[PDB]
Amino acid sequence: FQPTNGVGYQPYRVVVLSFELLHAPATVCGPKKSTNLVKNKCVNFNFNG
Amino acid sequence: QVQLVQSGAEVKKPGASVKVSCKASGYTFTSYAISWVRQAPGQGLEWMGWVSAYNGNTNYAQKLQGRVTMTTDTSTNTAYMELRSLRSDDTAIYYCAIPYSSVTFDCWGQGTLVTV
Amino acid sequence: AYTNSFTRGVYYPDKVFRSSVLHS
Amino acid sequence: EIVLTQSPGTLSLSPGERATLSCRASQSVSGTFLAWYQQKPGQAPRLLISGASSRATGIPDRFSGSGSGTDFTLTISRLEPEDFAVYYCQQYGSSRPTFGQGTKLEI
Repeated sequence: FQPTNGVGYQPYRVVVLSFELLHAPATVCGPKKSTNLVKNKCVNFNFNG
Repeated sequence: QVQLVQSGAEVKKPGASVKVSCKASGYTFTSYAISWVRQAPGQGLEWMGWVSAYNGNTNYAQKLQGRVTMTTDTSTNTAYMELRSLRSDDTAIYYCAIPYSSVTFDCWGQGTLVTV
Repeated sequence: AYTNSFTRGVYYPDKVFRSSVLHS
Repeated sequence: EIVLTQSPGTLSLSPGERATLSCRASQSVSGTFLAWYQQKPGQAPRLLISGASSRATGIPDRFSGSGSGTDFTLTISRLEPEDFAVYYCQQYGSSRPTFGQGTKLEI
């Protein structure tokens, strides 16, 4: 790591997010407001992804 | 917890040579490269040179080239600095320094005054 | 000494519910 | 080589008021590749700001640094009695890093 060298050699911080899907009940998800559930009609639902 | 104790002050005649040591402890000596800075009394700081503690690759200053030489003892976790053919105005407080948690400036030593 | 383990050690392989079906 | 000049060698100010320091460069320096130094009398120099905007650990919020390219400025909002020391500017954008000559604050 040289700070006096060419730019393609200077250190970069990399974080890799690896996702395991279907492996267990879903627990990590974004801020989405929920609503009440309506029965006996075809509705476009989203249950834990 | 990190402490660096350098060698004592030196008084010498013009043209001679001087070597200054600095012992290191509390960190992996090989992991952080060492840096040397000179500061004459009343003047500013001037960087002296670099030597990595892993492989020993070299990058000296043009002004001081042909007179300065750093070596490190990994077993004793101690850094050295050899300087030959001194002149009068080179009388200064000599610091050893490794960057830790900072790009530069970390761990400046207690200083060694070489009087020529 | 050794014994023979008969019809043992079966567990739910995938935690997904299935019924009235044969799954490999 | 890039040379540094700080316009005020010493600033005589009563504690409580506004102080400003300058330190410019001759050839352009990346903003990230910068730091700022405070060297107490008889103690090793201490990094006040690095990255030309970001403080180090244990630095009071009264300090702050800014600037990019060649011209750089250090800000001190409130002068406390212990703050009276010497301050060094340093850039390490390319090859040899060059340090400052220092600026003293007087009561």
